[PDB]
Amino acid sequence: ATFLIKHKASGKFLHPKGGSSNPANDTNLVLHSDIHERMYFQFDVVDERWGYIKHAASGKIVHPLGGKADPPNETKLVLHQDRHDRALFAMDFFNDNIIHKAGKYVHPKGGSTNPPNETLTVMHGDKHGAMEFIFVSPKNKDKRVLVYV
Amino acid sequence: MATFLIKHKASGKFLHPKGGSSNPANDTNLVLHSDIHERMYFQFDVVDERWGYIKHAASGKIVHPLGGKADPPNETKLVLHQDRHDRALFAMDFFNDNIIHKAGKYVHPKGGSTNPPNETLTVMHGDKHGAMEFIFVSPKNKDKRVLVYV
Ligand SMILES: CC(=O)N[C@@H]1[C@@H](O)[C@@H](O)[C@@H](CO)O[C@@H]1O
Ligand SMILES: CC(=O)N[C@@H]1[C@@H](O)[C@@H](O)[C@@H](CO)O[C@@H]1O
Ligand SMILES: CC(=O)N[C@@H]1[C@@H](O)[C@@H](O)[C@@H](CO)O[C@@H]1O
Ligand SMILES: CC(=O)N[C@@H]1[C@@H](O)[C@@H](O)[C@@H](CO)O[C@@H]1O
Ligand SMILES: CC(=O)N[C@@H]1[C@@H](O)[C@@H](O)[C@@H](CO)O[C@@H]1O
Ligand SMILES: CC(=O)N[C@@H]1[C@@H](O)[C@@H](O)[C@@H](CO)O[C@@H]1O
Repeated sequence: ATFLIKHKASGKFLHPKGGSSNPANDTNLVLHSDIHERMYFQFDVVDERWGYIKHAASGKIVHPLGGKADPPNETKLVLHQDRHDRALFAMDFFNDNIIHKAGKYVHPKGGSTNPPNETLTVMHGDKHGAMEFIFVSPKNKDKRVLVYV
Repeated sequence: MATFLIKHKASGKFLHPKGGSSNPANDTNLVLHSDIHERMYFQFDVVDERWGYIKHAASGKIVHPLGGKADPPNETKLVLHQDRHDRALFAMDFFNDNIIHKAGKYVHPKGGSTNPPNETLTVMHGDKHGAMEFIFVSPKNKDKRVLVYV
């Protein structure tokens, strides 16, 4: 499956900063309003719920910056080519969030309900409406799609 | 496609057709029972994103509210039936650990016990609590969660 990662409260989407089809390692993941093929994602299942969030255009995957196992609050999210267990996430399409292996969630930095374009994404333990995400068709940004297949 | 056991989280019992047949009759009740064997394996056939059919692997019959109504009341029994239609849609919530019908009620053991005895019937009920939690596990390791959506 190929999908968009849509911030529920704002309707903005996860992008590599700059929108490249081949972002460098450690490129930040931001929120931005635009839809294009360089903000499509895939999900590579590794173990049941756990897997890699894959930037479709480049094949790089989402990491906490630095690849720490138990990233603290405010750790930036980036793309990197490496595959390892510290880049495992789950796509909770029931509670509408993205959870890292060590139990924190993807947030817009600052936790706004309407983050501006280019807002950084970070890890944070809190749960609230401004950390919800839904996973939608590139063809219809309101149509949820199953990311596990 | 993924084959799995439907395990009542609190008790460790599993969903079975009552009687354990490879070919249960239509409207056979779904019960909880401790045994593990190929006649209590399930599969999930995705229809629309989260929604799909919970399929008894041996027979090909799927889980329905008895009588097949769109918005079944509390205490509606769960059964197997061959028919495929939109009143037999469920989602396998492997994050909250529950089985939810399209109209919003959950699979429960009748009475809501943490340790239901073997042969306890399953029903639909809107309440949420620990005794309506289910996990979806490997036939080869009843403690290993498996992805049912594949
Ligand atoms: C014109 C152009 O490529 N625009 C993109 C935009 O669509 C978005 O992807 C953004 C993310 O930081 O990077 C660029 O500015
Ligand atoms: C050597 C080493 O630890 N490499 C990791 C790399 O694997 C990736 O996780 C990256 C994410 O920012 O952080 C580090 O550079
Ligand atoms: C009080 C408040 O809004 N807190 C939020 C917190 O919940 C989390 O979303 C964080 C992400 O950077 O941004 C804020 O600090
Ligand atoms: C020997 C045998 O298949 N026994 C089964 C048991 O395993 C269980 O499936 C039960 C469910 O009502 O039906 C039978 O008693
Ligand atoms: C004619 C009619 O409603 N048939 C339904 C059938 O499709 C199935 O849903 C069954 C489940 O117990 O309930 C009824 O018999
Ligand atoms: C126990 C209790 O107060 N309520 C439960 C309810 O939550 C549900 O589990 C139902 C299923 O038949 O069994 C009881 O009525």
